Amino acid sequence: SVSAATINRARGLYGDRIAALKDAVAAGDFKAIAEEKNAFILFNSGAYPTNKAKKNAAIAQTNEIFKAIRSGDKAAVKSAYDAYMAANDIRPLPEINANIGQGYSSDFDFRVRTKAGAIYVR
Amino acid sequence: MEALVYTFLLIGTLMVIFFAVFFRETPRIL
Amino acid sequence: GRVPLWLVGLVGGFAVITIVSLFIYGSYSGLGSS
Amino acid sequence: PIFTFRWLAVHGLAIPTVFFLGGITAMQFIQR
Amino acid sequence: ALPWYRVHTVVLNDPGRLIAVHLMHTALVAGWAGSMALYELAVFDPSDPVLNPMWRQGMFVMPFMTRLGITDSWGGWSITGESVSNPGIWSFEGVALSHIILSGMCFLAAIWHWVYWDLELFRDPRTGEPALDLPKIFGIHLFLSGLLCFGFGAFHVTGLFGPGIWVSDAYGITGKVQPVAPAWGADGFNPFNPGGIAAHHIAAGIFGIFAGIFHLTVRPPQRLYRALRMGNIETVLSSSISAVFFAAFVTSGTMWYGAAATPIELFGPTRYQWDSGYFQQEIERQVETSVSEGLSESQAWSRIPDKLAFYDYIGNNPAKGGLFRAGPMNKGDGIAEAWLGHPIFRDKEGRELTVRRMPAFFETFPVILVDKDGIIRADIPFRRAESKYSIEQVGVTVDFYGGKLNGQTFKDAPTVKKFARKAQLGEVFEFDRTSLESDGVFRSSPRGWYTYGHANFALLFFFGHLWHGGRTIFRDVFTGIGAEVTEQVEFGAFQKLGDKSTK
Amino acid sequence: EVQFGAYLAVLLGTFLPALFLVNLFIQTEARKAGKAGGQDS
Amino acid sequence: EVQFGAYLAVLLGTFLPALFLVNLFIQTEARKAGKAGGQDS
Amino acid sequence: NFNQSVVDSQGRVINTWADILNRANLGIEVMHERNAHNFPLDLA
Amino acid sequence: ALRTRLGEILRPLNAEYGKVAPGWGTTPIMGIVMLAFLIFLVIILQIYNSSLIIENVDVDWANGI
Amino acid sequence: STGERPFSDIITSVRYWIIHSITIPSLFVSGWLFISTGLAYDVFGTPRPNEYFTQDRQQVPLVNDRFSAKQELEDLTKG
Amino acid sequence: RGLFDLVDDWLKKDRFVFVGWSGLLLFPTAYLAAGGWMTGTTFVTSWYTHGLASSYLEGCNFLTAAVSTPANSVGHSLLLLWGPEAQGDFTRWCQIGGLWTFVALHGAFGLIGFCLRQFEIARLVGIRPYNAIAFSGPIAVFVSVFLLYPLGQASWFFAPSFGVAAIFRFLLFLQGFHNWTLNPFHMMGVAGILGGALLCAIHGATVENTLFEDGDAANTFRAFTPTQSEETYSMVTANRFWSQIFGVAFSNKRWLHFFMLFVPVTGLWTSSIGIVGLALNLRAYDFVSQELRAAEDPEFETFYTKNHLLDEGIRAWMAAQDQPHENFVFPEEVLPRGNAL
Amino acid sequence: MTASLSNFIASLIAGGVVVGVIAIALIVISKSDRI
Amino acid sequence: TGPNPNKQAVELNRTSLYWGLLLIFVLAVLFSSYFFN
Ligand code: CLA
Ligand code: CLA
Ligand code: CLA
Ligand code: CLA
Ligand SMILES: CCCCCCCCCCCCCCCC(=O)OC[C@H](COP(=O)(O)OC[C@@H](O)CO)OC(=O)CCCCCCCCCCCCCCC
Ligand SMILES: CC1=C(/C=C/C(C)=C/C=C/C(C)=C/C=C/C=C(C)/C=C/C=C(C)/C=C/C2=C(C)CCCC2(C)C)C(C)(C)CCC1
Ligand SMILES: CC1=C(/C=C/C(C)=C/C=C/C(C)=C/C=C/C=C(C)/C=C/C=C(C)/C=C/C2=C(C)CCCC2(C)C)C(C)(C)CCC1
Ligand code: OEX
Repeated sequence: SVSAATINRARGLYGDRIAALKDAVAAGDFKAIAEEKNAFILFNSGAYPTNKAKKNAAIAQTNEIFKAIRSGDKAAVKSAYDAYMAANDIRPLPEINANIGQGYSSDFDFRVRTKAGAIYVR
Repeated sequence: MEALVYTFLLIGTLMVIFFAVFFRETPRIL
Repeated sequence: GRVPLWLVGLVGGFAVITIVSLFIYGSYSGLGSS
Repeated sequence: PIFTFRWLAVHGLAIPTVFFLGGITAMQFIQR
Repeated sequence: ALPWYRVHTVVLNDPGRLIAVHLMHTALVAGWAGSMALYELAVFDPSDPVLNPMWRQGMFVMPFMTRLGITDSWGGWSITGESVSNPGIWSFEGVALSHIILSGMCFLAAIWHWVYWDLELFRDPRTGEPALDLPKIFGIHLFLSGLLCFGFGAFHVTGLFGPGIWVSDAYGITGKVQPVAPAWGADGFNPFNPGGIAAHHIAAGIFGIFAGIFHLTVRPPQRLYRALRMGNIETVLSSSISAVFFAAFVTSGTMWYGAAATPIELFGPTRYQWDSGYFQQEIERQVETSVSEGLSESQAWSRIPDKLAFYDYIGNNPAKGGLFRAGPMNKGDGIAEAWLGHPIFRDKEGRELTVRRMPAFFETFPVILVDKDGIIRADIPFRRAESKYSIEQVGVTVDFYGGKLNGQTFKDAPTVKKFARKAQLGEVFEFDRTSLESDGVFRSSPRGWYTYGHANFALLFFFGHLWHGGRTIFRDVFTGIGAEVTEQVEFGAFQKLGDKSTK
Repeated sequence: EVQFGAYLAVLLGTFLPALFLVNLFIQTEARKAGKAGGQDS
Repeated sequence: EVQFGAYLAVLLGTFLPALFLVNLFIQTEARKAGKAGGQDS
Repeated sequence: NFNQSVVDSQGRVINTWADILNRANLGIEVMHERNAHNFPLDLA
Repeated sequence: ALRTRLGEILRPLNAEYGKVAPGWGTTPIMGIVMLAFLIFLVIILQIYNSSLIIENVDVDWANGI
Repeated sequence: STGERPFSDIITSVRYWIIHSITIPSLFVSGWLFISTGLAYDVFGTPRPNEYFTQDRQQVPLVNDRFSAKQELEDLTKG
Repeated sequence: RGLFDLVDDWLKKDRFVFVGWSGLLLFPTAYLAAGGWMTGTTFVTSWYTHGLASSYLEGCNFLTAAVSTPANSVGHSLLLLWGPEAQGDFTRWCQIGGLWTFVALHGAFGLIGFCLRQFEIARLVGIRPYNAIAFSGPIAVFVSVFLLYPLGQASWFFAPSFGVAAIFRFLLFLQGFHNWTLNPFHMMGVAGILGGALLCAIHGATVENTLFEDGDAANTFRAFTPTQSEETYSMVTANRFWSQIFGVAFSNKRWLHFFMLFVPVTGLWTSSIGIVGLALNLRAYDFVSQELRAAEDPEFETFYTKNHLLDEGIRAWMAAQDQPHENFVFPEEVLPRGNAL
Repeated sequence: MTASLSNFIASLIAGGVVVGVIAIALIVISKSDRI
Repeated sequence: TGPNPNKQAVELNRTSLYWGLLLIFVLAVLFSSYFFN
């Protein structure tokens, strides 16, 4: 079953795995985008699994990334990669704390050893 | 008022068992 | 005949006991032993 | 009369059992 | 002589009494369909089709009446939210009355065949035995049923002659009985296309005609007539049961999972529309296209229809109730009155908190307030001693949008907790629990109850197939085994199994 | 607080099947008494 | 508002006397069938 | 008691079907006779 | 044995009884039709499961209107 | 009694032990070396005691989408 | 004779294992279902579907190894090897949990092929089909628990896995979430199975103990040949025993042995009706007025309300690690808990 | 025609191969093992 | 019309009464309280 927490998870797992490539837009690491092709594909499958109209929106927003890096215009790559994060709301997980936190309770969660992984042990 | 219905059925089964032991159809060898 | 059955179902029966006792041994060594 | 389906219906079991019990005795030693 | 369980086998040998008995059966069944539908008309409340539909009231017979086109009633009320001056013969009362006529007329016909078993028509020409030629009878009945299936698809669903079929939209806001052009491509096998239902009964009805014409002429071979025992009527029975429970796993499957044949605003939403949050994504999309139009938030939420908010609610699940909770859903939590509002929960940093909704498994799930990335900013503690995330510590504030509680902040920490418990389940409404003395605890839909009874009846009919599938094959040894079997039960001396022509 | 037609559904679900099965017994005892001609017919 | 055990007192006051008088009829029909020896005993 | 028996190379407990079995028992342990207990272990 | 009017009208349909084609009949044709009906049910089972996917066909609530 | 050579006949036969002194140690050591070389780790995709976690992800790797599980399992094992 | 007649002779040839027409359906499917359970419990993981360890290779005993259900991410898909979520690639088909559906869909036709085998033996041997009737119970338990129960729940994830501990929690899954012992369809099932083991213990004991002297050996087992015309236990003596001890006894061997057929079988039917109750979550979970009066009297405790507190122990504590995909994060103040433990 | 469809006909064929390999193998022995 | 060569006697023993009553009364012990709730 598609559910809400399955949408939350692939968004939480791979929204790290899209936004952290801000480091690779800067120098223009052309292999570091090609190694993360499946990150774009699987956030696309998980964040909009029932919504096919926003999914097929995020297909062409992903194609515009790879069409730009195939030519190589580093200006038009960031001009498309800004639009990808600003349409789909890509967000990494920031640091959580004692008041703002509890990322995980089970060790089965997808954020156990992440930087938004903490627990108020008490 | 359903404790009537409960005790009527429990004593109801206890009656049916009493007739089933002592008023049974006996088997005959014949 | 030429080899009796009680020798046969016994070296086979030893081989059950050796391997099943080996299953209890590595229940205490290796993985699954903490 | 070496085939007669009983050779098969024993070796249908017997060849996978010996091959898997050979595996399971290796599982008894594999360590972390 | 006969025990109580063999007591109907007396009518096997007399085919004139089978028809006498099937007519008494079809008089009880249609008598029930008329009398249960009259009972439901006495219970039904037409005053609110929005927040009090038919599935909310525990109507079992009425959704089957309206999905093929009975929308009006003699009391002037329409189920589509209209007002009709003259419904005609075919209303809810007229359909229910027509089954009581048919109950009375099939009752009298049942008596007439039970008195007159001596119809000549049931005799063999060759011998004098009472006999039914089952392959010709099947070819008759298959021709009629395939004709009637074709006429149903071509003239009722496509609406040439008939009124159509209930066809709703994707979210169960609007539906109406309307004709349907049949969908012939792969789109017809999409179950949620009502064009498949028209294209089904046309095409399947065509084969029901031309397989009728086949069985009206071609006689069975010896190989089937001996094996399948077509001179025996119980082979019809066992094979018919197999068709009947096969059809029940299909209907109870497409009930529970939904199809175009069982739409949302008729039987209730499915279970799987709560799981994916099927209506949440429709709420939030219609809000986003309203705030992209330029609207502020408090009138962005007020444009959401109330009926759509009713569907995103836990007490509207089929999987929410229980067995021995009997009656309508309104005996569960009450009559729905009006949508309160959409809570938005904010912390001291102006973030947004959503109470994580409960799955359909849990009768009770706690209150957990998570943000956009699913991290717990707040909860309600069970142990209140060392709790870090209590609402009185985090200072969660409540602000509603739309409904009767539009634009009302709540910084009052008890009431924040009260609306946090309400917002855990469903879109929060206000009810009427005092009308029928409704309890505080949930129920299930006609979608829950239909596939309950039929997934159980299909199981019992699996056993009845094996009983009569067994009794036909072993008709001769049904009363003992003989002494001839003693020779053929031996490992060896017959190189085949039981066959005295061998060795 | 207790549900309502359960007083009906139990007692008519006992007595109407209970009194039915009595009568398949009363039927035979009369039929076996009508068979062997005694003081009863 | 309607009184309570009247749902019981009517339906058990119908069916238990109705099903009783059925069985004095079922008794005779079996007794008259056991008398004249036919296919039934 | 097969709890935390399956351990990887690093040392972290890999969970089995025994662990969700003994996660039921934690659910029944913390609930049974819930005020008769005043002390942490259930010896009595 | 009580001939009626309708008994005589439907008397031909109960004429043959056990009149049987002499062995093997059309059972090769019946088997092929029954094999094609089974393939037809596997296709419906797998479209509906979405274990089989067709172009421009979704398994989802659509707005017939 | 069905026309077969009996079980207590074959199990005592000397010829029976001549074939089976070859094949039974052949299939046992083939079962040993199947995962003494750990080929099942690659055929059944079962993770090694090193391979429950990677350097990058240290979280429990559950599949999240129906259709694209072919891509999801390839990424969780890639690290 | 014809081709089909020669085919019919050779599979119905009497030999050590009877093949039969049903054996064309049984012996492939029953081999693979039993074979896929052995391979899945010795090699294949739960690590990507449940996040567990379930194989002898990873650390499991006989008691904790299991062929495990796939993820909830996959819905009710058939998990075909060629299917749209496996696409060939047996390594990926095992990690997604394809073997569980492989075992459950071949165990389904294996049980069909085994009941059809009981019809085929009973015809040609020439005997009444009451074994095939009595086997329809174990078909009903399989189909309703392993097929009908998941197909009303969210996905195949909620049927139980083929393993020793993995069934044990499905006993405790349906207790906490569904209050499964309280379902009276299950109570009829327990009465059928305990009453079935009752009748196996009675009729075993009374036959052994009303035996006749048929020899001078103190061993009595060697004083029987199967071809005897007489009875080897005194049915009159056995009737006089229980009628005088228990009060009520059998007097037919035909009615007795039907009753030993009837009681375990109709236990499994009525129990399997109720597990189609939970498939769609219509369940006997609470009594209402029993649960009313508790919420207006804090004095009023039953064993019944004691069980509900134990049920929310199972509901709340297990679920964070029961369904890992739904990502339940439970604070420790949220988790219900008694005093000191 | 999709990639999911091309897999399915490949299994209809291979399903008919496995039935076809067995059914030919039954006939060939049963003629040689006549009775 | 005419008398049937079909109609027969229907029987139930004394024990089958006692099974049949104790079936109905004990199912009424089970499924009572569930109906009451
Ligand atoms: C243009 C032609 C055309 C079109 C558009 C359709 C359209 C349709 N047909 Mg089809 N059909 C046609 C011609 C056509 N038919 C013809 C000519 C015939 C021959 C008479 C049929 C015979 C036919 C049958 C027999 C069935 C359909 C069904 C359907 C509907 C599919 C519903 C769905 O998605 O799956 C839902 C249906 C299934 C998934 C069927 C799978 C079969 C069962 C469930 C497999 C399981 C076996 C058994 C029940 C297992 C029990 C135990 C288990 C539950 C544990 C759909 C409306 C089905 C229907 O009525 O659904 C409502 C159906 O059962 N068709
Ligand atoms: C279309 C369905 C159908 C039909 C026509 C028959 C017809 C028949 N069955 Mg049969 N059977 C069926 C389904 C069906 N069965 C199923 C599904 C099962 C599995 C549960 C059985 C199990 C079964 C057995 C085990 C036996 C028969 C027998 C018989 C024969 C005599 C029945 C009799 O006298 O009952 C007498 C029944 C009563 C006097 C009352 C029974 C009380 C029941 C439990 C409650 C009453 C039901 C209630 C009023 C409403 C029903 C609702 C409906 C939706 C089901 C007759 C040929 C007998 C036979 O062949 O003779 C040797 C026999 O031994 N059947
Ligand atoms: C445990 C299951 C079971 C058993 C033992 C029986 C037993 C019997 N059935 Mg039967 N039946 C069943 C289930 C079963 N049925 C189901 C579920 C259906 C509905 C589809 C039927 C429909 C049916 C009919 C219509 C008839 C019988 C008949 C019979 C009797 C004759 C033997 C015969 O030909 O069997 C039937 C043969 C089988 C059950 C073989 C099944 C093997 C299939 C072909 C495997 C196919 C694989 C599958 C399609 C893979 C794809 C699915 C996957 C994607 C999930 C016998 C009593 C006949 C009868 O009563 O004679 C008087 C008869 O006319 N059956
Ligand atoms: C007769 C025994 C038998 C039966 C009933 C089944 C039944 C099944 N197997 Mg299976 N299997 C068998 C033997 C059997 N198997 C054997 C011996 C093996 C070892 C090789 C396997 C290996 C196997 C695997 C590896 C898998 C299955 C799977 C399946 C299931 C899905 C079937 C499906 O969707 O395809 C439907 C197939 C058919 C209906 C074929 C029937 C024959 C057709 C009608 C003939 C058509 C031929 C014709 C030329 C085609 C025309 C095409 C042309 C126009 C191009 C089903 C339960 C899958 C499964 O369980 O998923 C979890 C799966 O992945 N099987
Ligand atoms: C000191 C003694 C202590 C025990 C004394 C009382 C216990 C006696 C129990 C008898 C009642 C059952 C007889 C009914 C039925 C009866 O009359 O059976 C009588 C029956 C006799 O059968 P025959 O062999 O005569 O069969 C004739 C057949 O041909 C029918 O066609 O005996 C049985 O078949 C075995 C009985 C098993 C006994 C069934 C026990 C069921 C337990 C009851 C559950 C209790 C409910 C309690 C609710 C609170
Ligand atoms: C005679 C006549 C008439 C009348 C009619 C009538 C009046 C009818 C009615 C009828 C009816 C009124 C019927 C109904 C019936 C009912 C029924 C038939 C029921 C059923 C039941 C059953 C079947 C059971 C059920 C159940 C239960 C209870 C429980 C649960 C389960 C079940 C569901 C199973 C007229 C005038 C027209 C004409 C002339 C003649
Ligand atoms: C899935 C699959 C498949 C299948 C597979 C198979 C078929 C397998 C087989 C399997 C088998 C068939 C297995 C077997 C094994 C066995 C074992 C491994 C055993 C063990 C042993 C033991 C351990 C024993 C025990 C015991 C007993 C019994 C008694 C006494 C005690 C003792 C303990 C000694 C194939 C490839 C086709 C393809 C597709 C996929
Ligand atoms: O009482 Mn019944 O539960 Ca056997 O642990 Mn100690 O005691 Mn009481 O606590 Mn825990």
